[PDB]
Amino acid sequence: SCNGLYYQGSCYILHSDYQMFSDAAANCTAESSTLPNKSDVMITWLIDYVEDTWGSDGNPITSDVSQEVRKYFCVKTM
Amino acid sequence: SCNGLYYQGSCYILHSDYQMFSDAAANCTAESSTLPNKSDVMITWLIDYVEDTWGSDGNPITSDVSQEVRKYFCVKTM
Amino acid sequence: VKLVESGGGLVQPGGSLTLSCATSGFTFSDYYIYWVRQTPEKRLEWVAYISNSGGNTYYSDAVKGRFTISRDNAKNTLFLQMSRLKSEDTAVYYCARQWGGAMDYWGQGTSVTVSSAKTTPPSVYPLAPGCTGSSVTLGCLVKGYFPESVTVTWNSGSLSSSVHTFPALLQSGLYTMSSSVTVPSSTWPSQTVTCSVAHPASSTTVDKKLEP
Amino acid sequence: VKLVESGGGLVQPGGSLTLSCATSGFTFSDYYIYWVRQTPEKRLEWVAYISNSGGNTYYSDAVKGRFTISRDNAKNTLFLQMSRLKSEDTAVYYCARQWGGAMDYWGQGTSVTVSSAKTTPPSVYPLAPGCTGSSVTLGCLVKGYFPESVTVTWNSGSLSSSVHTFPALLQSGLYTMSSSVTVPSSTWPSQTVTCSVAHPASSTTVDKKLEP
Amino acid sequence: DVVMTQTPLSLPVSLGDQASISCRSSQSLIHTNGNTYLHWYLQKPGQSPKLLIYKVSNRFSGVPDRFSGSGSGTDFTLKISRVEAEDLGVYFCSQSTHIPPWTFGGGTKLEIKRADAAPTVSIFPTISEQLTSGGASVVCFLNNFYPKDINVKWKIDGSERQNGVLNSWTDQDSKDSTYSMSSTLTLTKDEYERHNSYTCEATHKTSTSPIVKSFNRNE
Amino acid sequence: DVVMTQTPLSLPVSLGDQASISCRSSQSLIHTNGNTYLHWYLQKPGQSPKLLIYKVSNRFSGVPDRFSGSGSGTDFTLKISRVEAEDLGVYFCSQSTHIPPWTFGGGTKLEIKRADAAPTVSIFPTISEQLTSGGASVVCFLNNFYPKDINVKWKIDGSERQNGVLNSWTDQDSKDSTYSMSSTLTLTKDEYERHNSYTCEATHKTSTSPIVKSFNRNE
Ligand SMILES: [Zn+2]
Ligand SMILES: [Zn+2]
Ligand SMILES: [Zn+2]
Ligand SMILES: [Zn+2]
Ligand SMILES: [Zn+2]
Ligand SMILES: [Zn+2]
Ligand SMILES: [Zn+2]
Ligand SMILES: [Zn+2]
Repeated sequence: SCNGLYYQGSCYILHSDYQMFSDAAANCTAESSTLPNKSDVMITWLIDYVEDTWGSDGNPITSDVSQEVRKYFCVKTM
Repeated sequence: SCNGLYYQGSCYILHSDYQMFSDAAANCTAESSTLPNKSDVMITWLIDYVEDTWGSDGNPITSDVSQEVRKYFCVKTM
Repeated sequence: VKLVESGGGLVQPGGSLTLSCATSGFTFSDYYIYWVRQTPEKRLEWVAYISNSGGNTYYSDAVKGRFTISRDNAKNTLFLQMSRLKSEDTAVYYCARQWGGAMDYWGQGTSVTVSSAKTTPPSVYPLAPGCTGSSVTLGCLVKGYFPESVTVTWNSGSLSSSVHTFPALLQSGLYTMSSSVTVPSSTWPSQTVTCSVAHPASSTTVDKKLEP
Repeated sequence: VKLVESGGGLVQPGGSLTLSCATSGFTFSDYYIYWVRQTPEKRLEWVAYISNSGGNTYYSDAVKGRFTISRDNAKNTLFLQMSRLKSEDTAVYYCARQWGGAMDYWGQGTSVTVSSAKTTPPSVYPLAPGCTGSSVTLGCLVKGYFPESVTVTWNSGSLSSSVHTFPALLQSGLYTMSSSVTVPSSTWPSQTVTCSVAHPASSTTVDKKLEP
Repeated sequence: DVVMTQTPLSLPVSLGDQASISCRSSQSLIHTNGNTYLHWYLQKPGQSPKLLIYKVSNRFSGVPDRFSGSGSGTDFTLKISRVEAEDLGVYFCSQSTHIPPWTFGGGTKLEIKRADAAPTVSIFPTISEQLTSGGASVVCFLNNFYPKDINVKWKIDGSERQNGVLNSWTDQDSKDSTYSMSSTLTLTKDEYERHNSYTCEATHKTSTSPIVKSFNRNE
Repeated sequence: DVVMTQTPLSLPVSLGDQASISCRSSQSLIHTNGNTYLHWYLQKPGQSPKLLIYKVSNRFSGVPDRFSGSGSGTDFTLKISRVEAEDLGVYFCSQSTHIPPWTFGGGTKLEIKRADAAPTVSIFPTISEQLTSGGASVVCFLNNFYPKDINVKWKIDGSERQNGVLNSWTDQDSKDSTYSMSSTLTLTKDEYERHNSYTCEATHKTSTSPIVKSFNRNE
């Protein structure tokens, strides 16, 4: 029933609307969700999907970029 | 156990290596897989993931573009 | 790195206007850009913000639904389409490139003025003391003109003189300014002091001679 | 739309060379580009292909592991780094833009020659009939020279003459060509016919007079 | 809606002295990414703003060592170790942590500190050219004073009038670093001719005695 | 490894006549995307190739209506409804369906068809300047013939010699549309002086009789 990426009991929903960090983080928060945790997803198959989308630390998952827009995943436990 | 997108008994594996159409299609074929079917994925949540990757009809999932490289998903039934 | 605004001018309330911002010296489509305005109070107020591709736009509450920020990445030019202009929109408008979380390079600005006032020439009144000291200060009052930019040039018999130009004040839809000249007491009234007041917008030049 | 190749020249076997392809009139980083070579047999042979970003490269089997195709999108220039050059790599090298599944615009080309042969001046031999007709055909044999480009210019006593220039043939590492001139029988041997053979690469000009 | 509050509004400094400008935000400017997005700009007269310091304490290209930013959370400071002539103008702090909107501090005008100077005060009766067309503007020039803070009172027959008073101040004088102001009292011809004595009165920190310039219509 | 085979190699056409060039691939050029990636190029003398027709039948910009492409699968055709002077040069077909590699046909040279012309044949003994340095090049010019196809035989004392024969052909003459060739027989001085009679013999469709040019060393 996870319409997105399923990993270790969590469900990652792709939001393809480009948003600034605050707006993305607030969007997930309202959906009872968080942004992805960089260290959780970095050494998994999820990295190919989540790369250069907003992490919970405020940066794109891998110069200053806090004023730019990125896509984002909302993460919610099952 | 689907390390990718799971939809209606199929598993869509993201290949983030940009490839020409033939090389991508042959890559999936060797992995007992097909490229995504445009009409199957177009009206689903998969569209946000598969957009502008290789379809089984030879075009990016939505000028000539047969000489360009795109990323691609390999689709395999469970 | 250069950014050049243009299109600024005088418009009536409810009017429309498009400002441009031509850029040079960097790859334009790689950068997010702001419009920032500077009010008559000389405060800085953010107006709008656009992404590098132009897919994302943001507006301050005060211009929301009236202004449109757009870009043409082929022409390296940023735009600000202004409609339903109010007097509150009167400002110098700056385009500013985003870098490092800040606005790193700004243009020289373009000036916008929203007003229903009609082009009016100044009345010029000579200010002379009634009926003492090493020097004498004289004036010319420049009253009820529109739009701004008048130039008061003083002719005296003396090289040693100081001129004070007092910034215009908006009074009853129209501007009023003053200018003073201070000269030695041995050169006025003994020699002629005049103020020449030029108002380019009305094509008028008025000379007043200062009489005791 | 323009594409200009450069860097072509003469190199020894095992040598290295870098060709460039400067572009104009279109957004360079939006287009995939090929290198295509034209052999001495005048056949077209694809060499390499690069994506718009440069993240993908493809090579023909014959240059695989020897040639490197790269690009600089800031400079609108395409490159072909050639190492371990063989005589088989001797060709005119074209850069060609991809559009519509085809190669839509090509440069004028740059010429590459791989050879261990040393710069050698031609021997010039006058060709005259042994010991008849309205006209007489005469020749000059230009033998054992390197590199190519010689120019045979004929001086005769007559304005009406036809000159045939025969393409060079590679014989024992060196080129041999011929040139014929046909003139009326009333102008030779009665007037002087000479062939002037200039070989720029050896800084040599040899005149042969045609004697019966 | 992050309010940036800058103090002071004007900072009088002499050349070679150190200066410090305060900027305070309504909420913390620490970004979840560890950085703090507070920036300092300088606007010189007749020029657009230029970036001086980004993210609290980073000097932008070409910005000299004498400028240093500091602070954290809600309280920030711009220090100028030794003030030079080219530093004069208006400094603006800005925040880009809580966005939109991007917000700017009101500004701090760096100004030249000089010796005190009492204003040269001149009063002028309405010209007959104005009077005969039904207006009466009485003008008072207050020239070359320091510091900027001055009070001007208009007295008609000894009593203060606040009706129809307009005041215009110059920016700091480039020749001597003083200030000047113009004060106009606008009355009608009829109301002007109902009174006799007109006075502009200036109180300044230079004297405990007000500077008085008057004229009598019957003199 | 898709082999493109073009026929004919040379196509003799007169001005105003229709021309048709064949191009055949080793496997089908239909792309899974419905399109067929066969293309036609024109190379004019001293010029680079230019695109004429892309994807079987699409004329590129500036390409006139008289050029039409057609075909499907493995068999393709370029038609020129009426041949003009500016059309002369080499046409190349190309495939981009099965890639890499991108492959080109060998080419078809469009040429001017004129009346038949027997070659003007001249033979030249070795110059003494060559002889005295130990070489003997015997040369035979065959000038202004049509058509291109000719046979040249070297006879020494009546017998054919294939040793050390080099032949060079001109491209089509721009003045009269003919062809010319040079044939050189290279012997050593010693071997040259061992024989008496030297003959270059040309057989051409213009005559059933060969054109014979000889010289005798003792004449
Ligand atoms: Zn959502
Ligand atoms: Zn795979
Ligand atoms: Zn916030
Ligand atoms: Zn002054
Ligand atoms: Zn009264
Ligand atoms: Zn294939
Ligand atoms: Zn000819
Ligand atoms: Zn023999």
